[PDB]
Amino acid sequence: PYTWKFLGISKQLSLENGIAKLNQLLNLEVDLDIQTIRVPSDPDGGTAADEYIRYEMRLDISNLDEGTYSKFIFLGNSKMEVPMFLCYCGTDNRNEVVLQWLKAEYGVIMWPIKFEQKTMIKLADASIVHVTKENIEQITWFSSKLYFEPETQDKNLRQFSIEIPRESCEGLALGYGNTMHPYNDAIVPYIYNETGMAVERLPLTSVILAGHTKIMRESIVTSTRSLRNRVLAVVLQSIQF
Amino acid sequence: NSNVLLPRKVDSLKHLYSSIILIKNSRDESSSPYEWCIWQLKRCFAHQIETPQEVIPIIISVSSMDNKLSSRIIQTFCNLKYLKLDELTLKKVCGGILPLWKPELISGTREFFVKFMASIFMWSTRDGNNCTFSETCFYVLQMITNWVLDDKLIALGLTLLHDMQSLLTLDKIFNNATSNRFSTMAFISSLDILTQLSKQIQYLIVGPDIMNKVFSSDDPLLLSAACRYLVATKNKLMQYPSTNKFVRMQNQYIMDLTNYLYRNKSLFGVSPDFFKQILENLYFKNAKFFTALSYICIIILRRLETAENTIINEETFNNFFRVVNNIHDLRVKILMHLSNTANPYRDIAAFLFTYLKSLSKY
Amino acid sequence: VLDVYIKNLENQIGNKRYFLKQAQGAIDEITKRSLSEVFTELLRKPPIGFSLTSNFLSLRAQSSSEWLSLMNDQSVDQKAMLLLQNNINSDLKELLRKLQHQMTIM
Amino acid sequence: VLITRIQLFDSNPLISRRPYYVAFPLNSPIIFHSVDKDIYARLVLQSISRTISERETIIFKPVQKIPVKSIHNIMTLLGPSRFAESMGPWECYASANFERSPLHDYKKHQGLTGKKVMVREFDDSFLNDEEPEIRRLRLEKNMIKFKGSASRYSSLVPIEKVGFTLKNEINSRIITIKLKFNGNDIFGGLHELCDKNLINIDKVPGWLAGENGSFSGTIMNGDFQREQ
Amino acid sequence: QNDITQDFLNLISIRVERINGLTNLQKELVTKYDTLPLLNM
Amino acid sequence: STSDRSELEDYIVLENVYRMFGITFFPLVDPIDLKIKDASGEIFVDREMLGIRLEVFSERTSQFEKPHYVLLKKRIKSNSWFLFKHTIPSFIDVQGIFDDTNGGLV
Amino acid sequence: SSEKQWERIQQLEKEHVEVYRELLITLDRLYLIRKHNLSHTQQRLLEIRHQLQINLEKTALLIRLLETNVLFTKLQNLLEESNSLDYELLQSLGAQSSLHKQLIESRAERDELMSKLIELSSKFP
Repeated sequence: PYTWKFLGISKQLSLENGIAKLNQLLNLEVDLDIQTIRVPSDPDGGTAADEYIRYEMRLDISNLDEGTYSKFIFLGNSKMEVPMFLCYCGTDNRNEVVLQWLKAEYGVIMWPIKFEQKTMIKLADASIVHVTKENIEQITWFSSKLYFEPETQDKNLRQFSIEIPRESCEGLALGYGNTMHPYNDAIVPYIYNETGMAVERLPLTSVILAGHTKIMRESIVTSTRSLRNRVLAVVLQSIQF
Repeated sequence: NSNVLLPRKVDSLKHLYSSIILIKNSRDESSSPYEWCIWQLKRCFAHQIETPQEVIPIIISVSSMDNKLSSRIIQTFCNLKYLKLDELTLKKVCGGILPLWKPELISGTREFFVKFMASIFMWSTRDGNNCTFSETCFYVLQMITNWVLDDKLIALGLTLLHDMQSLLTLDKIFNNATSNRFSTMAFISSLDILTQLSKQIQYLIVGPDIMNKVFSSDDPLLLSAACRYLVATKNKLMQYPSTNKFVRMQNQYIMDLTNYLYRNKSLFGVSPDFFKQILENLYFKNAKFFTALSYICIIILRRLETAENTIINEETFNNFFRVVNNIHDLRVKILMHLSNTANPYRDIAAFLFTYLKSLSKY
Repeated sequence: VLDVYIKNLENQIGNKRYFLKQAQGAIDEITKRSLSEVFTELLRKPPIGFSLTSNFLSLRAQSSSEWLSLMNDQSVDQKAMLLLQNNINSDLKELLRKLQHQMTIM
Repeated sequence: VLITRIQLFDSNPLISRRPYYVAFPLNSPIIFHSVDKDIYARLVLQSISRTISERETIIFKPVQKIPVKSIHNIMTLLGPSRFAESMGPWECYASANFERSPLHDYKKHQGLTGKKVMVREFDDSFLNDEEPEIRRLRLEKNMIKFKGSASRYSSLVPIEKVGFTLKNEINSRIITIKLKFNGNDIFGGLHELCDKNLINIDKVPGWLAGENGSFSGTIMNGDFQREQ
Repeated sequence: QNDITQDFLNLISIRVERINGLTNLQKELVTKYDTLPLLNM
Repeated sequence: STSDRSELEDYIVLENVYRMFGITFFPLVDPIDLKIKDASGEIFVDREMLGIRLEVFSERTSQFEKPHYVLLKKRIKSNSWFLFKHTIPSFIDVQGIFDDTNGGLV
Repeated sequence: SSEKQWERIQQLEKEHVEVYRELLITLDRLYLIRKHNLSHTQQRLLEIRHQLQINLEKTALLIRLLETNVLFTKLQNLLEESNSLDYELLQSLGAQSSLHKQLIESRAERDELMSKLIELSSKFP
């Protein structure tokens, strides 16, 4: 139950400097690892516009409560138009004082990120691609429950949902062929072929998986604390111009 | 301070923050509110913001001055690629950034302005009825309004005015069959700017094809602004010699305009055999239509009929025979009442009294 | 009284569309066959009016009303902007005078 | 119809119960009762099932589990009526507004007059996205698919809740999906969403279009069947 | 020069059928979008 | 189209004299399964449908009543009709009669 | 029950004048091509000829109709209500021009004061 709100960052910045000012303003100590991660480590990427620099600003405090526990997962790239962004969870006041420090010190522009429909489709595509240590991408499956909430005259059709079980999802994926994108090449053409409801134009609200994640239009609710690399890669790719 | 997002967000001095940072910078290049302005404009264009109305007037008010930020905004925004994103917000920012610009960097931006005006024209024709293209013509004409106020950038202004007027006079935008008044409003604005130039470079003549097209339209506001321009260039051309066939061209213009107007009898851009061909195709009555304007004459005739107790053609002569006491003089009285008052369509009466000396004593 | 007008208007529409199609086909046939003073000779050569007058004047009325609403809204925004700009200019002039005073005092 | 109000009592003088309604249509084997699940409801329904017979025994298997709102709606849906099975795009056959009797004129006949139609598209030309006659014909096409021939969005009957299930079969794999709906009038809002060009009407199947209304059942190879 | 010439160049440069009682079955089946009987007599 | 008009009028009055029998088999096609074979652009019908037009003629008012329609659709894997969408009111049992005729398979 | 028919005949009138303008320009193009087996001025005099054709058609309509029955009250109310806003339009244009002149004066004063303030701030430096 870690609702990940998302905010934008205007200018590319390093984080190794100025962190002592945050320590002096906060009277705490935080660890900021520098993970130079790279998406689809399979060699069909060219090693260009595929790498990112992740700054997991943890707060190594007493973990007796999860609502006061708040990570700060960052991302960046020195090649795109908007280079960086962050995402924060929890309900601490330290989130407010650290966004105060980020607005005050480096002089950047913050704004919340609203989600599209194809962005939510790509996030549901990327939140199931699991990375193992043997340099390959194994794909788990979840009984996904899509959602819609349109507005009609006199509240005719309030809300309606499309639920797909796990074995059916795996059958559609194995029947489409071998690809790393199931939820944009197999299921959505199947729903368009058998129902005619194009889910790219219908108003999405909550692409919900089987207790694993819960992708929304304003936030992402998960079950574990960590967020995967492809998820933040798709989010950073989405907010470009 | 350094938090720019809380400074110009929207303290008695809170209205004066950006000027303080700009004088504390010694500017010359990319400051902090410059980056905030361009970033908020990009965020408003890419639809990444919920409400652009809480940001856009702040952008306009901080960017109405500061010519370098305005030049960078017009240099890196006025293109088709940001035109195809959102035409409303582009309309707002070009209404806010253009009439206060007055560029003096290179003074070679003629090709850039005609390229932008051609690109927005190609996009407004690619929709085909957009009611959008004439708004930026109004704004670029209000920037022509301040370009001619200084001694600098006047030749560029007049050649851009000629290019804009020749581009605004296509029948895809305005025509008497099925069109609007937006191009007419932009054209009367440009003609008013021409009057303000002529009242105080041998290119004041707008060219005879545009002259016959602005005379040929049945738009009364456009015709009143046209004859206003004609009396203005009469006042500017009276102190010029009658050689080189341009003063004679202006005489031909006012002669053709009087041929459309009260004076009868001829080459009004086309042979009178073509007039006889049309009048033999559709149809005493050969000259019963020589001068939607006559509804205003009938309405103002009913208005002046209030001071007394109680389709100008030969039927009006029959109605006069049914019971001043003429038909040839009621038009002169209508022109006199349009002359003396401060009601609009004043310039047609001003032209009819400043020319055609046999009727100037009315 | 209107149905016969609709009927002859549609008949004229079909007649003019057939004339357009035959004209374009004839010119395309001549151009596929192909591999001054004539324009002057063209210059010497050559349910409609009420429909065009009604359509033209109605769209003129709608466009003039839209132009008036747009210009009134932009006029009140530009007037509020001019008011706020002049107030900021007056406050900055007062701060300029006080800064000149504080420069003379030091 | 015949509406029967059955009221019951209890002794702590007499504390009343909730009145239980049982609606008999005149000539139909479908009997409506008010929605309850207490032991008094089962007692009243079982007593009616015992006393209506008098010659040979009758049982009451329930045909639906989701309640519906009004008595006009349930009468038009499941009573003795011509709309009892068509209910959807087949609503034209439940009113016969397309044909006349054989004793009618032949000059005013659809074979002789001809109806204005629009050429359908069968290639995938929907995912890549003016002429008001074609716009009127598109709205007429949506009116044809979601209703009969020709307010203005609400159907004949408002349906509250519908849950579908599409069990197709590709390369010997049973691929199930589970559609669920909600709201006041489902198929009217679906016609409204199709009217805004969000749903490609060329690929809307019959069961989604509104036929077999208020019936939430599965689909096994292209033919609807209700659920118990 | 080139600007006025380019402006002059830019200025100079700038299905529904009705079925009946008799028809072939392919042209009827293409436009068949209603749940009505076939009108081919 | 005058001789074809008279031929179509004779066809329509022949349809009328056949329809005076009472039990007619009008052809039909469900517009959802109009699949294209993609071999020449032509359209073949996937699942055939056959509509029955029952029409009872009265005697007192001496006119035809409202005709009741029965629609049959062929199953996808059995080559036998199953009763798709009938319009008969429910006091006349239709599904049991369709199960009773010819042992269920038609 | 006249509003739907009136908007239908409005759309029909727009389509009619569209196909009429297309007919005129394609008859001109037909005479241009078939008269012999092309410039901005030539096309401009052609559109001038078209504008004169529509103007004579307009005044022929006016002298045939005007020079309280059916299909006549629409034109009368149209000419009554179409020409009552020109004074307000010129009022709004004059207000916008005066607002632009005031903005030019304030921007010139602000830029001069900005140059003087950056001079005084370089003196402060």
